[PDB]
Amino acid sequence: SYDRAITVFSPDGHLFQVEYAQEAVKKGLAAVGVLGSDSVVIAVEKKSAVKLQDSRTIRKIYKVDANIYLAFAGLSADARVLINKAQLECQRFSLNYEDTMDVDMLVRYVAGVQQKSTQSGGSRPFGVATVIGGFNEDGKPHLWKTDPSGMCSAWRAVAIGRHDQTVIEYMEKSYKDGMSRDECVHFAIKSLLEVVESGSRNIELLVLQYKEARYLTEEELQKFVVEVEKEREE
Amino acid sequence: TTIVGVVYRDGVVLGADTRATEGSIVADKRCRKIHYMAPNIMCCGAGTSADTEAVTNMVSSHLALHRLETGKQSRVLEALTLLKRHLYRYQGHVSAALVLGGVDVEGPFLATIAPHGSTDRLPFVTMGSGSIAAMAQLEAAYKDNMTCEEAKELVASAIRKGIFNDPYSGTQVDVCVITKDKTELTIGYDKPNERMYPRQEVLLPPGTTPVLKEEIRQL
Amino acid sequence: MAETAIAFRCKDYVMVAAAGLNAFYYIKITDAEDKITQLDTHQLVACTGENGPRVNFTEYIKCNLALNRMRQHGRHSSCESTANFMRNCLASAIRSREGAYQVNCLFAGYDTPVSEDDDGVVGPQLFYMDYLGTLQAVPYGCHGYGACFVTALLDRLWRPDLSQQEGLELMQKCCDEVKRRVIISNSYFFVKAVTKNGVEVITAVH
Amino acid sequence: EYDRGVNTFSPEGRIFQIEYAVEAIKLGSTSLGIRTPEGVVLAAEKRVPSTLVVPSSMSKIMEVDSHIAAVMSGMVADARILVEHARVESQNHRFTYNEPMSVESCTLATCDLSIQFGLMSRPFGVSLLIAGVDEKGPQLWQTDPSGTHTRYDAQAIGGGAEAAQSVFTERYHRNMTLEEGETLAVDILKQVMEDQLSPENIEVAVVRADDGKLHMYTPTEIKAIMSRM
Amino acid sequence: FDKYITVFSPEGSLYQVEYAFKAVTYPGLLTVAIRCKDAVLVVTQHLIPDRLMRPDSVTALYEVTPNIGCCMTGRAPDGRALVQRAREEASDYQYRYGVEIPIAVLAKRMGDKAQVRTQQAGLRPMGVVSTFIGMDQSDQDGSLKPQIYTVDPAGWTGGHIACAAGKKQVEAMAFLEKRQKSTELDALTQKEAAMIALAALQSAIGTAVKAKEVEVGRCTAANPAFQRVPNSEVEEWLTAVAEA
Amino acid sequence: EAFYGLTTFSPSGKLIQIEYATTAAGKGTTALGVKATDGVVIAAKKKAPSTLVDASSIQKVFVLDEHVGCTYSGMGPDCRVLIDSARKNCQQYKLMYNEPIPISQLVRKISAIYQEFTQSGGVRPFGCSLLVAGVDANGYHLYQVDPSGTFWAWKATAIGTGSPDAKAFLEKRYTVDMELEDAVHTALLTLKEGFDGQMTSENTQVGRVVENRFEILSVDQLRDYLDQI
Amino acid sequence: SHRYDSRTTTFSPEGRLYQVEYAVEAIQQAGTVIGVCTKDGVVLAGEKMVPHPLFDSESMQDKNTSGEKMYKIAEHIGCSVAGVTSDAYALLNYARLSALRHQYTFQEPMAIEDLCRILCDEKQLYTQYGGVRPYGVSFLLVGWDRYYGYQLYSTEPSGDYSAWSAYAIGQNDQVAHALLKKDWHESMTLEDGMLLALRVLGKTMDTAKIDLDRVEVAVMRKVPASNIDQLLDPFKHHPKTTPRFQILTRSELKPHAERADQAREAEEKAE
Amino acid sequence: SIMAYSGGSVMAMAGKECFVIISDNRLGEQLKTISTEVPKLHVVNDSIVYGLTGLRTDQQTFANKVQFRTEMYKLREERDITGKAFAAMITSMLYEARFGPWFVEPVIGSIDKSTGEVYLCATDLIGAPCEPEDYVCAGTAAESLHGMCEALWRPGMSPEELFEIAAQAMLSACDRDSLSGYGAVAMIVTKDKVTTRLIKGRKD
Repeated sequence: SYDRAITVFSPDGHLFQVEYAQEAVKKGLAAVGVLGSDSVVIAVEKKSAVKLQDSRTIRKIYKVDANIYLAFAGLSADARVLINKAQLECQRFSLNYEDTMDVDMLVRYVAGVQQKSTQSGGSRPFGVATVIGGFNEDGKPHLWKTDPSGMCSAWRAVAIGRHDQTVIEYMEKSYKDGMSRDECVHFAIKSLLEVVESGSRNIELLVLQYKEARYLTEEELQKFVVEVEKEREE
Repeated sequence: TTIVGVVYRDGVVLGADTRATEGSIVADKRCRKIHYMAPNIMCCGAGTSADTEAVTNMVSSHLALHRLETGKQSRVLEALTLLKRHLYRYQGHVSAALVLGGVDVEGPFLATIAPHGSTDRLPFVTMGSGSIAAMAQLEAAYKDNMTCEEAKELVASAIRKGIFNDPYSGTQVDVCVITKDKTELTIGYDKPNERMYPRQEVLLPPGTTPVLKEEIRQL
Repeated sequence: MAETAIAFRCKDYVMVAAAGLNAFYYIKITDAEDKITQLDTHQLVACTGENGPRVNFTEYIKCNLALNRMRQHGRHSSCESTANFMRNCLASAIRSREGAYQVNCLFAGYDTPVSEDDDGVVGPQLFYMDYLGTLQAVPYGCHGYGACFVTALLDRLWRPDLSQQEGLELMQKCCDEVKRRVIISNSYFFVKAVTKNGVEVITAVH
Repeated sequence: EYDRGVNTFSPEGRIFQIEYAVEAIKLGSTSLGIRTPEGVVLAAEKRVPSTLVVPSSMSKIMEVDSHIAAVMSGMVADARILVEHARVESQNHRFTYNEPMSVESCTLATCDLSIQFGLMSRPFGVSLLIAGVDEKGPQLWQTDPSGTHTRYDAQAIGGGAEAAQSVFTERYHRNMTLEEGETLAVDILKQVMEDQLSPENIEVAVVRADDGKLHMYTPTEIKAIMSRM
Repeated sequence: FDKYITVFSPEGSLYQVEYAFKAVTYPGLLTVAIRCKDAVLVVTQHLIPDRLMRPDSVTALYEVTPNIGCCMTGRAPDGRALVQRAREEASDYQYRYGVEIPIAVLAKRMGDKAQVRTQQAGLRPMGVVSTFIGMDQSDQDGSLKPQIYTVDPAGWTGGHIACAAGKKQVEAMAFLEKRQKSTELDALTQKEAAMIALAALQSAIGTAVKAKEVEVGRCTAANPAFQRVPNSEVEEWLTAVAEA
Repeated sequence: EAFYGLTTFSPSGKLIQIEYATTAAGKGTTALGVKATDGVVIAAKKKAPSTLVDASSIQKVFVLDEHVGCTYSGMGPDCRVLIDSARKNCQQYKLMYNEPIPISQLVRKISAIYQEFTQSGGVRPFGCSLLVAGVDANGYHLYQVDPSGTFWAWKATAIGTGSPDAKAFLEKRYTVDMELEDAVHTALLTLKEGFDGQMTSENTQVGRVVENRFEILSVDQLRDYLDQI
Repeated sequence: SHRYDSRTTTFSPEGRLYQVEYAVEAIQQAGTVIGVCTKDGVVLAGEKMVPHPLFDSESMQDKNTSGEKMYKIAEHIGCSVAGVTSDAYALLNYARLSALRHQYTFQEPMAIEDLCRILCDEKQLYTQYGGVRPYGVSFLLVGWDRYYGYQLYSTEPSGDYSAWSAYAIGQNDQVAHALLKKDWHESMTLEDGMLLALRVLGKTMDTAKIDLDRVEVAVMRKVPASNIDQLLDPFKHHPKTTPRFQILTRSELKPHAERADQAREAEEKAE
Repeated sequence: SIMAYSGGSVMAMAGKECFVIISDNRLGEQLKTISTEVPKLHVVNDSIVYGLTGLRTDQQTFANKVQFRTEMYKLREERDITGKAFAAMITSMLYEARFGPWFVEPVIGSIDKSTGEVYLCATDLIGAPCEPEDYVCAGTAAESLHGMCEALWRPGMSPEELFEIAAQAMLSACDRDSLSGYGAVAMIVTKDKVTTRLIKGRKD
């Protein structure tokens, strides 16, 4: 088997392959997560809406288990692999422990797969950050992020992809605890529009409440984009 | 099953009966038990039909391949070694029992391979459930430097002893003659069993059997 | 064999019943182990045999179905799919190191249009499986010591077009015959049906 | 950077990837450890990248076992791996010998995973401090990416380390109380941190000699330390 | 970048294989082989400059099987290794088929072995030219015909009537081509052949050879086993060359 | 033990090692093939380096099975690899289906081996092209396989050195009506075009697919065709 | 040997994977393929290479299983490839087995999007593990399943894939996209899609008329089911219609190509 | 016996440019009948049909393996498998499993579409073929089916005559086998035409 060492320290302490995976995640589409009282909101940029892509709904927020949902930024195909692994892990877990996987457990599994790939000979890192959101089987909502180094962290709100840090600086200023469902969706839409152009056909947005996951219809979303783009003039 | 080989002045004759049983029922009255192995080598088999077919095919194929590598004619002793090595490895579980006969540059070559992978090169041989009956006609009549006809008659005679005395053997005698130049296989060299009452056409005219449904489909 | 399961399918439902008994040699532990496992919204499997196998087999299927429904954006597998997956899993096991899953199933489902494009079979489906991975569509079937009493009773009484109510009545005669004639107390039966509207538990029969 | 394979020695007798992994530990958040006869103290700069982070989630101090804690500096994800192995090893020890693993034995078994690189593409870019209490009383060790453990009485790792080894040299005596230790810990962090030291910005834990159990200071109890200074 | 690994150059050539051919001539030894009607001979130089080296200990002639000799020309230890592999091949073949490996098959298998080293990276091609000689039974009459098969570092295998490898392999060949326009080489006698071989060796290396500076190997229809020809008899051929 | 790939994409999208292998495979001597209504002929130059080579021992045309043959250009020993594998495949197929492998399936199998050596680690591609000619239930066939692993059915073609010109000359003389006597005549005429020196039944080899079998012409049979050109 | 490793699965400094970028360059060199997803079927129209007069047919007995650009993966799944042809055949064989393993296990047709994920997982692998080069191939898959109806995906060497209503891979894909943008709509017949597929294909390869010699067309559509053998499994349901992948003979395609000359003559009148 | 557990019998016979293959319909676990609507025939293509007998789970498994193989064949090869290949293939598959066999016993009928040459082949469970010219058969009622086919079968029958003697034979024999019955399904296969017929039998 090919087991050359791909990820290695350079002189000044850095792991270039991991810095470059992270560069691939800064080129990816933005995604944003917001945590309210009883809701997690995951919102992602879509690439645009060319008249050619299938008008059948393709989700860019992925379901990992009943209770857990994952957005990503970076290489689509890497992401798809991570997600399949995550999906398969949550089932392995149900199957071993009967209980459903806590979100944090799922996140740690994923981050470990990411970390593992910065240290496995033969492989480059996944060039993927993830936002992961969901509720445990105790009504507590969570929101996490993984980066390609394999580091995860829980957040009250978060952004990944292009201009992540512009968006995170924005959100630090505004964000309050104990938002409502509707204030969450607002806050997420607001935050995304810091970097996305229109709010028309280039935002998918998912709302997670204990035991109920629901994507905004393109209509429900547009009442929120007007309600928000009208608040950006001021 | 009764197979037989003899060496004669110019070559080898093999012979076989043709009854393929299953259990105590004749599944096929007229199967071929004399397998092609090479242009100058044939095999007959006895034992477990499936094992015999697998093994001869495998070796036949290997020798075909080996013949393209080497450009030469297959040697009967390569055939034999491939067979015995294979059978030996399966410790009898591959219950093929072969008579192998060919003619190579070194002359006629007749041999038995037993399922455990022993060989015995000899001037006449038998295998199969009919083997003892047939062997007795060979011991009684074999001689060195038989003419081809002498050899065929004797091989047929020996196979008839199995056909008529072994239950597992029957129908008719097939023989194969192998000379340096060519391999002439002759099905029904002896047919000593016609049927003695002509079949009685039982008349069953269309619509005789009650049908419930029918689907026809054209092509 | 100690725990009898029964099923049959009419035009608009498939109804499945299975004995609560859980035993340990002769010691009756409960008459209330539900051995009818719902696998999906319109698919359930009445499964009989030792808890070990029965639970591991059913939990495997239930997971793999669930997995596959993720990796397929929320779409329900057809009942024939699921049954073939179960069959292949059983079958594979009889030639495995571990050995046959000693369980016998009735797999019942109701197939609804999965989309606008689905030209597929609509309605109730019922399959008889055995631990070796035999798999046969049947209009009714049974496993267990009562299996034969009931099977002959259904051959007598079942019609393809029973109402949901005639079905409860008929299932009750089935359960009752198993109590009348099997030495093993199958005192309580769980009963469920699948319809266009999913799995309903049925408490009117036991 | 792939010019030299990863098992290569420099002309000074150092393996290059090890020296580089060490360089990565100087980019890390400062962590530190103080042996006292009353117990050990670990303290870490959390160094969160945002107020939006939930600080419990960026846990630079980790229970290895009831009596052992570790605190990393460098690549956190790499540290999660080592601590998972320590946890497994510490628990295998209880399993097998029905007693708590010594702290040294634990540190060893965590270095036993760091030797492995050629297997692991590269070394872990992580230094741990592993405080604990066993039969020989409170103890503090340091792993490096070399795989070389080293018992210490006080130590820092991270960007701080040089400034914090100044302060230990002056103020650390082998005979301080657990409260004077807590205090010196938090002092050092105040001095070397980038940010303003607040009760959420840091993480403090102690393994007390008396019970031999590890307590993670809540933000409250860390204020109770900042109080007296 | 292509000069050091077994990938193609832009001209479509494998440098490391070409350079392996230079390893064949680098030692400065020449070998010649030749078949006559009922024998085949291989003559190789056997140079022992070191007075203290033990002549009988160094050789480029090797029994592969009793009926196949070979002469390796080139990097000696690479030759020794091919011989081991040949030997293994020959022995695995006897085990599998119950018969001694025909020499054209052995050559072919050794060409396969070499070819592999030219297509899989990081295995150095063996820098030798292998020359197997032996008799070969015909399927028509059962008569033994003599054979010379080479294999080279590219894996190119060939049968020959006569062949030279090593330093001045060109001037040796040129001499034999020239002597093949006169006579028919497969109608010669083991003597007339050996004379031609020895004369070709002498022409090429620009010197007269003595017996102890060559070593000669032979197979004959009469005695098919491969045998080192004794010096007495090589002396007599060398005498027969200087005269006529 | 080298497992990295040697063939890789280059900034224009080309796989350069494969272009070079293709260059190598057109440096052989000329081989060509002509399909006809009732057979196929393939024919190659055997340009022996010297007269001292036993030309009987040089094989440029090969039986793969009773019904199918090949010849090749470019590097002989690379081709010997392909031929060995193709012979095996023919036989594996008979063992399975107890029929002869159809040429289409055979060539796809060859194509696949070539492709593996364009992607698998450690190996360079094959530097030879094949013609494969044979007869199956779909009739007579003639295919070219290149080192890319690409293959083409042809009615006539030529690989190796004189090949552009040989192809040009086959374009003229080829007719869809052609019978096999004329095909051979055309094949041999086409070789002769770019042949330095006399053609003999020694320095040329010819294979024909006729009826249901492939055979390499004897020197006797080939001499009768070379007396009519 | 490690000095000579070209490090195919490494990132470059902008998080780019060069071997995958360059596989894409290889694909933009390939014969154009157009796909158009209607509601009566899917159409693939591809540029064959220029037909030398000495090319033969393979004389295959089944005309619809493969052509030069178009291959059937299963009864319900077809594809067309652009890029390194031999890589295609490796993958195509993989996709065939996958679809049939799915059918082994579940006894129903694999859905198009799962076949597609399987395929692209196989590609993604080579961009991450293994130190060899990626598959230099782009599919257009088409087919029909009960979940989503007619579908048309396209894959890339990275392993990403996307669903489309219409799309193009190969040579002048940017140009062909722009032209499908303008002329695709949601309510096309099959004939309309076949037209659109040819108008675009003929517009990208710069021909006055469509050059029947240089064009292959395949269609994936549902047709009446013939071999309902219902006495043989009584309980099994057999749908009235079933998907069929069809490659058009030169003659079946002649009308549709004339009809696209006529809508290229009637678009040079307005000018 | 494992080969008898699931019950079922199959039989194929040749006529002039046609064959009939026929199965009974029962599926059992020993003496328990589970279904009376389980014909054991599979259609590979217009010219090949086969039946399996033996342990039903293995019939199912193996038939599915055969359908993978055959569909794969048809894609790779772009033609229909022929009965000789088909039977060789099967034999191969069964023999792979020689040391842990599939408990099935296939019975294959086929007709070359051109010629009209008819090929029957039955195999034991490890894949020894039996390629007679008349009729082959397998399953629980196999002794009796040989009885009947010997008696009734003659050379050069036409589809109809051949159907009648196939059906009488399958039914007469199945009426003497506890594990086979509930009438039969039969496919008559000519060059031009396939005809399936469900035949009425006893309900015991």
